[PDB]
Amino acid sequence: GIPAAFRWLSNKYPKIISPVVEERPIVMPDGTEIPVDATRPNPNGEEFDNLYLDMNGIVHPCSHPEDKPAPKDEEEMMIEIFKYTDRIVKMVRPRKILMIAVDGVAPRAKMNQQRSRRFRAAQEAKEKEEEKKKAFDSNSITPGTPFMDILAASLRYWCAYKLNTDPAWAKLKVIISDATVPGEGEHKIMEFIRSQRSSPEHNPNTRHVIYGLDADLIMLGLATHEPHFRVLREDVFFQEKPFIWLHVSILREYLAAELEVPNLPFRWDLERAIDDWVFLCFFVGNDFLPHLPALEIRENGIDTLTAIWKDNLPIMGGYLTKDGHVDLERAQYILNGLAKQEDAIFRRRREVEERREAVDTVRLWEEGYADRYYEQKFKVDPKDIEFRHKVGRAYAEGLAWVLQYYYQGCPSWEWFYPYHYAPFAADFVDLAKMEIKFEKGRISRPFEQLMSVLPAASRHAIPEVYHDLMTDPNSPIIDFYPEEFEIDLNGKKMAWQGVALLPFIEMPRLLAAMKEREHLLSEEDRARNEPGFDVLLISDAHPGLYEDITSHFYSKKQGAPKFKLNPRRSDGLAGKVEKIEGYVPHGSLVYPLARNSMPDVDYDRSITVRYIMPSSAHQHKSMLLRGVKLPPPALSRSDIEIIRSKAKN
Ligand SMILES: [Mg+2]
Ligand SMILES: [Mg+2]
Repeated sequence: GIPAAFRWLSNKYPKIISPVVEERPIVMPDGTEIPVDATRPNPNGEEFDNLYLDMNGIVHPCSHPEDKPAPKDEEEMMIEIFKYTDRIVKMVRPRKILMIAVDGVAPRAKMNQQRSRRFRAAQEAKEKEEEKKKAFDSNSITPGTPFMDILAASLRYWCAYKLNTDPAWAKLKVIISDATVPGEGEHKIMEFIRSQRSSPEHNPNTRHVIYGLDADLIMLGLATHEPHFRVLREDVFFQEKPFIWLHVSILREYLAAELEVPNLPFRWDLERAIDDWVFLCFFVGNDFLPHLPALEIRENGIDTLTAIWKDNLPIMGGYLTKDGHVDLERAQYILNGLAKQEDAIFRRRREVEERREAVDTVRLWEEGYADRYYEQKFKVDPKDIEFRHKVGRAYAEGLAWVLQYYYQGCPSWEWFYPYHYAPFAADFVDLAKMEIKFEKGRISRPFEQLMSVLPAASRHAIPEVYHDLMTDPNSPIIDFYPEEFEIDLNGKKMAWQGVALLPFIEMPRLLAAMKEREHLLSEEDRARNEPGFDVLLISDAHPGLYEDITSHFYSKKQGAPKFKLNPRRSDGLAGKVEKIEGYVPHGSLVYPLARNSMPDVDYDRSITVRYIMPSSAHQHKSMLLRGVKLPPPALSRSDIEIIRSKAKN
């Protein structure tokens, strides 16, 4: 999540946005809506092969809508989720692949972010009920909760149902990675794209679409280096219910003109430049690192960085980034160049705030702000300078972590930046002497992840055997679950902005307390605490791939219960599939919810198998694959010269 990053990019680079042409259903005089024929050519001018759904962006608006009355129970929420997701698929009309990615158990660095936004939701709910002196807890949208089990069963039904009914899903391969499969929803998509890209049969001109509002999807869309890539998102700025595209192909054109440097001692490569730009944007903040005090998106902090990056690029000897790895020796140039401007940036910020008028105790525009900053925000010794360097090394370690996470997959499931504030650029010293080594670490179980991201007010979603650890004042880990906590606005104006001063979980303590109680879990709960897997769903009308899996798995002359996919028989899908035990195909598709508001299908035309992404030793390369054909340029010489003339300022 990068707040204000979208409002910034769309203002600076306007041509990356275009409206989504959505065909609407015809409504009968009797009221019956006639569904949209999604087999007809896509009215957006192009045909999209793959559509990836960051699914939690659909679950949140349909469960706690801010604009309409909230649904009456979970079943009506699933119905809205069906209607919303169907509307999206009727818009994109994917022709080959459709991935449903629900947030699974995430790395420790993301869990601390999830812990923050979930602790705040509990306090907002308490403060909005004390002002009124059981609703749906938004924190149920968390991996491993009872709510996610309802959602998993509902998406399995709805996909099989659409494979049966909608004639535009015949050749469509549906991949469902539910909340029992570890991995952040954005990065389960990102890892699937990397796996297909490394396939020898892969189409270099695949048209990708990813859905979600998380600004991380823009960065990841750039990190794939698949040119034919769009981001589908709701027109959040609709004040004066539609959707908009964000053309990563066009954003690449804007970054081409924004970053091009004449006369370099080394070869200029737009692909390697985009990587450095993505790396540079980590400094303005995201889910894993705080923004540096000098860098704010609303202050053109990205422009400050790209300026310093262009000034140092000839003398660096090369780029900052190569395929997800950082040359910290070169990154030293960037931070040295920002430290020289920190003093002046804070002053320019105060001069703006003084003209906006015509309490702050740090006073970044006054001499000695660094001693006040660590004294009041980090709440440490201002005289301890080595501590400041440590925070710098911690932040630099985090930059290397996020870059590998985005480009090659999570390098450490246990690492996390252990401070609530960022250091100054002046505090990054001797970065060339760092030797960063990441251990993959231990992935959390669903219940452990729950205890790591939920507050005590949401313990309903947690097995009762653990509740005493969150509420008993004599609990050995009660210091992890405060009922009240301070939120530092840090100069910002709104309450959703700012830092939540929550203690960081010492994970060995939490795991030790949960192990002492695990033998009391029910047999159904022990099974819920185990990792699931991805599944592929196709219809019996999918050419080749359906005939293949019925032969290997469900014929009379069955062979191995797992075989690799040939991308010529499947519609370009690479990887292995495994037979699901206890599953007989073509039975009766039964609607899982109680009120039977969706039909049972007596003969299920769909078939479900376990899907296994390909895993190659060849890393994800930041390059244009052989055989790619770039889209015709969207920017004009007028466009380019405007971006260049402004970039010189
Ligand atoms: Mg994210
Ligand atoms: Mg997410």
